[PDB]
Amino acid sequence: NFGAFSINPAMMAAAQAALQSSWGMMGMLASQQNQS
Amino acid sequence: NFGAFSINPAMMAAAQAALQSSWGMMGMLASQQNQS
Amino acid sequence: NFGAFSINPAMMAAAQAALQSSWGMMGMLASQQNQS
Amino acid sequence: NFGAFSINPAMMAAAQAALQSSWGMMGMLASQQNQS
Amino acid sequence: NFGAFSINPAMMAAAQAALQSSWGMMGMLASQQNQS
Amino acid sequence: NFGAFSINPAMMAAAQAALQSSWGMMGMLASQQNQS
Amino acid sequence: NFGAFSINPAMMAAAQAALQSSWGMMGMLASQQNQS
Amino acid sequence: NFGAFSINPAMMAAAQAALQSSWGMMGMLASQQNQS
Amino acid sequence: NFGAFSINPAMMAAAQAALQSSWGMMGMLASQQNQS
Amino acid sequence: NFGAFSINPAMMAAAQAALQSSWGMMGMLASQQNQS
Repeated sequence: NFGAFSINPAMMAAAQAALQSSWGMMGMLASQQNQS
Repeated sequence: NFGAFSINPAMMAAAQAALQSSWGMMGMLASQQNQS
Repeated sequence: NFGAFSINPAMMAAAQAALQSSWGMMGMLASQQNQS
Repeated sequence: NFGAFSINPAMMAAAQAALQSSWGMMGMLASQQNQS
Repeated sequence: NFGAFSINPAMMAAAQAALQSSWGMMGMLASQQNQS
Repeated sequence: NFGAFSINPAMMAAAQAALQSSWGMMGMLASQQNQS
Repeated sequence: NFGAFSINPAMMAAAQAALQSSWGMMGMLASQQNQS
Repeated sequence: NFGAFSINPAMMAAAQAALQSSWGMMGMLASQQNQS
Repeated sequence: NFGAFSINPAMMAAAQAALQSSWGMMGMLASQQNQS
Repeated sequence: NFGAFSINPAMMAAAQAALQSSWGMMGMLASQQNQS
């Protein structure tokens, strides 16, 4: 049903630059329940 | 039914620059229930 | 049903640059329950 | 049902650069329960 | 059901560079319970 | 500024019952950037 | 600024019952960047 | 700034009961970057 | 800044009961970068 | 900055009971990088 999901940041820092980044709590989760 | 979802920020910082970014709680989740 | 998900940041630091990054809590998780 | 998920950051540091990175709590986990 | 998941960072450090990295708590874990 | 947030589901299953539940991607995340 | 967050499900299963539950990707994460 | 976060599920199983549970990828993670 | 986080499930199994549980990938992780 | 984190499950099994539990990949990890 579902996809396939890429994550690809480019990230460049020049001469006297300052850069931060962060990622958290990302992904796939699912449930099934099947009863006679 | 569903997709496939890319995430790709470009991010550039010049000479005396300051840059921050953040990401959280992103993804796919689904449920099924199937009963006789 | 689901995908296959790549993660690939490029990351470049110039002459006097400063760069940080971080990642946490990423992946796949699922559940089944099946009862007669 | 599920994928196969690559993780591959490229990471370059120039002449007087400074770079940090981090990763934690990433993977797959699942459950089954099956009762007569 | 599941995948097979590669991890392969490239990592380059130039002349006067400084680079750190880290990884922790990554893998697969699962459970079964089966009752008559 | 913020709270403190409890999560406490009660959950009861009778004689021949069937019950599933799930939770994912829940928490707090924040950012600061402070520049002279 | 922030809280302190309890998680405490009660969970009861009767005579011939069936019950499943799950939790994933929950917690706190934050970032600082401070530049002269 | 942050809390202190308890996790304490109660969990009871009666005579012919069946019960499963699971937890994964939970905790705290943070970053600092400080540049002259 | 941060807490101190207890984990304490109670867990009871009656006469003919069946019970499973699981935990994985839980803890604290952090990073610093400090540059002149 | 951080805590001190207890883990203490209670766990009781009655007359004809069956009980399993598991824990893995739990702890603290951190990084520093400090450059002149």
